[PDB]
Amino acid sequence: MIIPVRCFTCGKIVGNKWEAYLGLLQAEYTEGDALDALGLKRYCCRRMLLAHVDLIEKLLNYAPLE
Amino acid sequence: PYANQPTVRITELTDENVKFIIENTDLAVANSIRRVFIAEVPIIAIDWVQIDANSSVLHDEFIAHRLGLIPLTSDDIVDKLQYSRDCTCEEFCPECSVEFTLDVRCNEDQTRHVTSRDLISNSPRVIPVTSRDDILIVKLRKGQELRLRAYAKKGFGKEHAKWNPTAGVAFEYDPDNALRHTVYPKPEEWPKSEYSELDEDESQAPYDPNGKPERFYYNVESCGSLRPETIVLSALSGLKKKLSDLQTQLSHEIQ
Amino acid sequence: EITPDLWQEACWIVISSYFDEKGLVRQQLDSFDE
Amino acid sequence: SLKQRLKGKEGRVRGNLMGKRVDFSARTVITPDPNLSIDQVGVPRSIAANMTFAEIVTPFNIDRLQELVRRGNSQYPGAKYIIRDNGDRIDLRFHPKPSDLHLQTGYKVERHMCDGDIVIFNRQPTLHKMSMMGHRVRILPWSTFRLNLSVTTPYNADFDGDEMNLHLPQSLETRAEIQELAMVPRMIVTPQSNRPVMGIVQDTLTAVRKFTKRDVFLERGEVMNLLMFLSTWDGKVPQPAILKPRPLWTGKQIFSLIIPGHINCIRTHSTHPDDEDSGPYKHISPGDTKVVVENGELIMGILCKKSLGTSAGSLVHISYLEMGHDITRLFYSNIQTVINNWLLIEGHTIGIGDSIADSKTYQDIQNTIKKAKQDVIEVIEKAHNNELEPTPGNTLRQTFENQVNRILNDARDKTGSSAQKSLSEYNNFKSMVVSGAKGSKINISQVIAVVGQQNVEGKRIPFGFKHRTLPHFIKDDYGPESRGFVENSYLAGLTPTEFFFHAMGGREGLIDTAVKTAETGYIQRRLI
Amino acid sequence: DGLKYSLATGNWGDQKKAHQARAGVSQVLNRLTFASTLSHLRRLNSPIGRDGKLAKPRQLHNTLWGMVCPAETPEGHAVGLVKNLALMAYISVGSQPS
Amino acid sequence: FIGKIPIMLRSTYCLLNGLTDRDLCELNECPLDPGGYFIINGSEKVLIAQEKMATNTVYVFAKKDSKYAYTGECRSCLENSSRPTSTIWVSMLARGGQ
Amino acid sequence: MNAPPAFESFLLFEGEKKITINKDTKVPNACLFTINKEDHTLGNIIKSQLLKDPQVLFAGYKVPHPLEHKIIIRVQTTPDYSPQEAFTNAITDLISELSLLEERFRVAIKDKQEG
Amino acid sequence: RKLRRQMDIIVSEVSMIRDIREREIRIYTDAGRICRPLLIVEKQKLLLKKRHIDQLKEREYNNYSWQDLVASGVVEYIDTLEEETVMLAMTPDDLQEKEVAYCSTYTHCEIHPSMILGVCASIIPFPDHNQSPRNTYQSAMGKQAMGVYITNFHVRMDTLAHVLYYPQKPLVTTRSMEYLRFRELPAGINSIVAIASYTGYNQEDSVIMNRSAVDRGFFRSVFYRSYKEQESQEEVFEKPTRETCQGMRHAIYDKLDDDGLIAPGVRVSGDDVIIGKTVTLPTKRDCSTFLRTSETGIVDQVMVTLNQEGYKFCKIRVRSVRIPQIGDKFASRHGQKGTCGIQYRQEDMPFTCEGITPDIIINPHAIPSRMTIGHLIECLQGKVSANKGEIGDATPFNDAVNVQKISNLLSDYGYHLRGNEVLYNGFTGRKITSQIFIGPTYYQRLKHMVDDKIHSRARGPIQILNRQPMEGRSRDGGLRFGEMERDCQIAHGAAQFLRERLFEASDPYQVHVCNLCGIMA
Amino acid sequence: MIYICGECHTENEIKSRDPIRCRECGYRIMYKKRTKRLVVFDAR
Amino acid sequence: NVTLGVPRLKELINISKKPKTPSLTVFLLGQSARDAERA
RNA sequence: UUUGGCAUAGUUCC
Ligand SMILES: [Mg+2]
Ligand SMILES: [Zn+2]
Ligand SMILES: [Zn+2]
Ligand SMILES: [Zn+2]
Ligand SMILES: [Zn+2]
Repeated sequence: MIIPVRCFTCGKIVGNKWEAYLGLLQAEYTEGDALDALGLKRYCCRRMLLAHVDLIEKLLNYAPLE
Repeated sequence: PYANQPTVRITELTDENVKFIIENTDLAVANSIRRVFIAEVPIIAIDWVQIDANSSVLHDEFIAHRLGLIPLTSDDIVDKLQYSRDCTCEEFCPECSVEFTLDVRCNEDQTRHVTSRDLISNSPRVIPVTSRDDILIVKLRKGQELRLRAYAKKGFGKEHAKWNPTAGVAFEYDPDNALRHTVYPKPEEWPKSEYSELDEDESQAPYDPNGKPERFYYNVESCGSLRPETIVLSALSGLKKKLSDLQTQLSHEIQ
Repeated sequence: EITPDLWQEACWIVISSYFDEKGLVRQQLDSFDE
Repeated sequence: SLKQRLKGKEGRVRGNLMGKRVDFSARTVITPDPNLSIDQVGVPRSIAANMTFAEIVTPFNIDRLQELVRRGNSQYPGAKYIIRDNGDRIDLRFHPKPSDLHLQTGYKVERHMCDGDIVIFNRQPTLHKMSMMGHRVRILPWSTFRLNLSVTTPYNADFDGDEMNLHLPQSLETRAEIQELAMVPRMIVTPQSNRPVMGIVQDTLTAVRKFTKRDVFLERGEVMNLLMFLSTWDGKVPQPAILKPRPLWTGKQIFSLIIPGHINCIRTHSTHPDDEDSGPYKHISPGDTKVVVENGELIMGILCKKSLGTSAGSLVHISYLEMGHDITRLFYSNIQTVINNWLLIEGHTIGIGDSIADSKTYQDIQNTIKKAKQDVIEVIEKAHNNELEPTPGNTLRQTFENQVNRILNDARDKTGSSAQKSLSEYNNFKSMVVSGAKGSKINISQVIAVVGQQNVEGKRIPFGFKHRTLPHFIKDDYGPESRGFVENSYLAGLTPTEFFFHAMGGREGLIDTAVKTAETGYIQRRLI
Repeated sequence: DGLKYSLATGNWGDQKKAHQARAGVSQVLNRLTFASTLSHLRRLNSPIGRDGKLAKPRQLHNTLWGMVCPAETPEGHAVGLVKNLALMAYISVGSQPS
Repeated sequence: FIGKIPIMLRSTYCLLNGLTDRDLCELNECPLDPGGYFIINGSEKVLIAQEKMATNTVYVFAKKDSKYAYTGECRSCLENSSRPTSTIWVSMLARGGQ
Repeated sequence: MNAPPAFESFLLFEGEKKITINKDTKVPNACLFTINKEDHTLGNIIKSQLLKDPQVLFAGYKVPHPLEHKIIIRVQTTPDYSPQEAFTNAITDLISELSLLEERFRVAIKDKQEG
Repeated sequence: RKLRRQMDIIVSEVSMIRDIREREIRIYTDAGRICRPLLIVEKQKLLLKKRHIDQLKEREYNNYSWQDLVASGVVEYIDTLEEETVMLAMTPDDLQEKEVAYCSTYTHCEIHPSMILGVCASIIPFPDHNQSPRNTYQSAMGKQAMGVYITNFHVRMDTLAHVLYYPQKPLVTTRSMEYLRFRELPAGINSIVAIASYTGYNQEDSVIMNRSAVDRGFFRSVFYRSYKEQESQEEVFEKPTRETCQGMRHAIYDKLDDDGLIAPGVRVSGDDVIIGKTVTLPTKRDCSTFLRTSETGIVDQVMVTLNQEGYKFCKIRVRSVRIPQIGDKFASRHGQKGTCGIQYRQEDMPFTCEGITPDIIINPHAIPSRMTIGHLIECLQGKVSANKGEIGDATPFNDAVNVQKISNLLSDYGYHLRGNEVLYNGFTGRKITSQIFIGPTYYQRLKHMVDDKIHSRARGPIQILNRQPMEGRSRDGGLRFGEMERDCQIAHGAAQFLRERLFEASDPYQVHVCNLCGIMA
Repeated sequence: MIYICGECHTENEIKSRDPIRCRECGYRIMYKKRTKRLVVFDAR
Repeated sequence: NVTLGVPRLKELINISKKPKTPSLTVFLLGQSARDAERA
């Protein structure tokens, strides 16, 4: 839905890295290099960014009730 | 029948990381300190949310749960505060909590990111760690609105994991398997530890029957709330107060 | 003009084109339309 | 019509007289709890606060019952009703007047279920009498029916979404009946086959073998812990076997403390050869088989499914027949707790390293498979040249199929034997197979070497299309691959035709499972 | 009313004669997950009695290669009688042979 | 006017046929929704494909212990006009005559 | 629904005593200590410190159920020495070790930064 | 065949069969025949060429598509009984090539042999390393996992709906999931699973879950339920009053507004009144609707409208967040189902050298008898992918993915090649003697929770015709004491318990009878 | 009592015994407005 | 080649005069038992 | 502090 604030396994904060990760990918980076640059060191933290599916972008399409 | 004489050496010390080596200590003491890092170090975190208006695409419990996990800098005032169950106030007073306020509305044609930058506290020393990017809370369309009031109590990681002050506590003893505490079916497939003191050909240290685990290696990484030296000191003082209160109660019971 | 040992991408290009053209519930829609 | 009302199931007689819905019943999910006794069940606080038992007021308990009534229906250790001698009911769910709270002997107070209450626990279907046994209530925080693990075998219950039923007897007479007749420790040995109906199940069983190996030497602190988990322990730490240069105990030296009384038994490990009993070293047993228990001490041997299991004459069976239910219950509980807390030191796992073989073994398996395929080809050539001679009592097709299936079975068995004998002493498949916990040598063979032939209705895969199995084969192809002999193991993976043939093979098992159940139930009902 | 009733209840026939009418058509769409929705929308059915002990039509015939999934089937009283289309399978719509 | 016929979603005669994802989002319809179901009294109905034996073909079977040895049936239908089926059998009596 | 609140794992309620002392009647000079609202974090240190004492013959601990917060410690000591004295000495030695460790860690921090 | 391939006179849907032996030609234009596309092999070379592949891979802004591929005579539709006169090849570049001659007259070729699997079985990774019953079980359990089921769930008043907080796409995915859109609406979370026997609470298909991970949002979801009521005397939506209405209960009417409907955002506990409706008894009768017992949800949305006829209509939705307890049911993508056994905090779970405690611990005894090796291979491939940065490919029949290649790839990141890792005990801090197999596997949270299954009864409501307890957990009914159970009690011999269960616990009664005629008097 | 229209998003007063119609847009689906009562969420 | 298991149990419990696979094991007396000729 | 029933479909567990 929206990127979680903490990494489930260890608790490192990954909730401030999604925009930077997407920007690095758009700037012609591989996913491994982007994750290395963002400081995500262990695979528990890396999977939080690798496997994330951002549905709030789709949810923002529909108009609000008011 | 007496105590040990532990010694320390700090290999690396940065703003989010402390690596040190404890020596001449028992494995039980080292592991108890390791456990106290995670669980029983008091931290300030949001524990009471009242949502005035939420027209966003996430429900109120979702937003409150996200708010709870934003770390607040409790470097110096975590000792001054009192537990809300231990305070003389009715519900909340400045001596036992910190109040936050969020009020964001979107009136533009571009999606707006509500971040932890928008959380405003009354006390200037308890602010989100991304306020000297930002922790995203929710995204708003045009016309959507969010507004709430939140209170930041004091607690430790045994109660909830939002008061856990650490990110990953690496603990390791006897990097070369001289004590044979773990037995490798094939010793040469296993990568050498970072602290190994062996050559490129030998895989395991020779057996040491008359040895006990000493020289524990730590690496305490902080999640931004406390700084990684006060995490260690508060654990040594925090464990020491548990033992002292046990001794007081035993003395009453014996007499 | 053969496609040798490059087949593991050609077959999936073909399958992707199939599912872009038709979809997954084409049977119900086509039957009701007819 | 009235005949329809009385006719069959859901009809009056057979649906409301021979079986009917009852009060004081609960049903929720069951989850494991190795810290309970054999005859205990964990109950959530909600169910206990909802179910009540009527206790008669006497001078021995009038104060306690009055305090329960004072607590009332709100607080869990409370009560719901007060029943007068005349029979008129007094409510306690709301706020009552202080006059009705008066208690005198001869009254009845319907208190909430508490610890130590006796209940009957059941899992449907109820096949044998070991499916409805009496348990003792213990109240635990969360909301599932915690029950021990050795009691899994009587119920045939695993903890994947299962549920079980709770029935609470309401009178002292029926409570004493259930206590003296249907309690779990009293049903350890079944009268169906005079064997113990419950035994160690697969996790204490995969670990007691490792505990009882010769190599296990225990430090002083580990012995302290393990003895701390022993409920039937005298209080004296036995002399260590190895006394110098460092005091070391042994796994057998502590299982001896677990074993009760003075039990004499002689079993045999599952890897005991056929020469030790004959040649020399009969009583020395180089591989540490030939379990011997003298005077309640494990002198020698490795404990496995054949010693602690649910077979006749096992160690648990001897313990029952010699000491009684009250001591066999403690036997089970102590074995489980001690072995689990030791397993917290040794650990257990299963992985790809445990499912991978050696290059020489792979070469052997591939050679055997190629030889078998060549032999099948030769048999087919001889049959085509009409040189095959029929076996008496069999048709030409029957004898050809028998020869082909025999060759393929020999190939599969030889590859399986190679895979077995190429294992290691640290392999976790071997750990879980030798100890009898879960698995079999055929499963190890299918994982490592060869999945084997797939059969439909007892015959090879039939010709679904016109004279061929699939559109990928020529017509009239009787090779091993055409009719569904999977040459690959599960680790290497199956080619698409073998995948489809394997699915066809597994469909038969699913169908038989879904079919046999109703007929078995009907047969049992007719016999009853 | 006829079309609405037959689609609403699933008894394929007239309301007066819902005895021999074959029930089980027109089920209510599953919405637990997207995979549930798709596998519901691509589903077959064999009208053989679910209590029939003879289980030859319940087996996996050789001719289901690429037409019907070899794995996806319910378990219980309808094992092998409810099936699902393969991924690339198509069903003809019909024409006239003029 | 002779009545109202239910319409299958996303079909050629629905209001969502051919619309783009932006229009679907405007109508509060999920662009990922596959369609292919009816809306009857609010609920969503799905027709289940029903297997049947092929028509207009001659099949020769045999019965276990019946009077005839071999049978042959031709389930006959006319271009989906009417008269659904008419299964004519051409049997052959067994050799166990008394 | 039946979820206990999180604070019940470390908060003594109205009536509960922190530690209760009971004797063991099976063996002379044995004693059992029951501690409420504690876990391995304290049990392990106290056991490992009791084992260092040369006049302690037995020293163990166990948690009877992971869902119920309570620690049981059993210690048996040689005559002319009591398990209560052994327990109190163990706690005192642990406190001394922790204080020394904290002092040395603080001086090590001071040496590391600005030094 | 030439005319059908040109698509000139005979539509591509028509099938043609020649029975060479029996001298018959059969042509079908019927509706209902099931067919699948196949590639065409002319002599020994596919008619599909690199020019076709390039024109397809430029599919955008080129109006070249599957129809233009079919019209070129490259692919073809083959129904079931035309497949009996065709020779197929599973893989072109492997079966068309020169070998020891098996068949040199191939007539078609398979696009990819993994297109024989359905929608629900296309999500299993490495299905060719599994067992067929396990694949069937996963096909069953894939329809019960909880994830976002549709993107517009906020305007749907569905009777029951379940949506996960933070779904993730698999780190080990099949190539054919892009067509099922499992990347866009997934259902599950990648969890660090360790296969070990830790404290005995995962025995017999149970799961140990990290409680600290759960506190951070791991496998949390919402539950939406909708209630409806229309005012079909004169039923009216109105707020009842205690001392003016005939029918009444022990519930609270103070939540309602003036018209008798709860406004959204109002927390309602079990056994409350949502919609207040009253019938004018010819002086008012209460027919209010009540929450299903013990929900404790918050009103989410209220919709007021008119039905077909013209009566006022209302649908009210209630939400309740479901935090994974110790009774909830979880399953992976390999037919391994289990319920949570107990939850440990982070300080108690075993840890690696780097402080990585597992999210889930599963018993090692589940593997040897079930033979789900796809589970282990998925774990290994996920451990490689989370470090490398790519997303692993687990399409069934590959020949370019081996356990050896995966292990070699994993050994280059500092880990043991076969996946094991030295863990430390949580309570004591000591190394565990046996190394544990740990890695990121993709788990699912099934629909079956414990809060929707717990049920108890003690003297509740009673049926009308038989005066026996009701049936149904929603109606506070009892548990049936069937004939098998009474036979078991007969075998036990507990005559008094059996009589209590069949008479006293159920309906008791008294009658009078005449001593002369056996007829009730 | 104020209901928000589901199409034009305009709130309008509607009392009991009144057809549920929307002014200036002619719609027939109306949604209740969020309550003014305050509810407290733990941030867990 | 006979019937075993559930069908056999069904037949033995509800005895029918027409079993599915009736059989009749026969033992020979003298030299017919050993020599294949009289066998 | 009072009690609707019939049918069909799907699912869980042996
Ligand atoms: Mg089960
Ligand atoms: Zn992490
Ligand atoms: Zn205060
Ligand atoms: Zn009379
Ligand atoms: Zn409007």
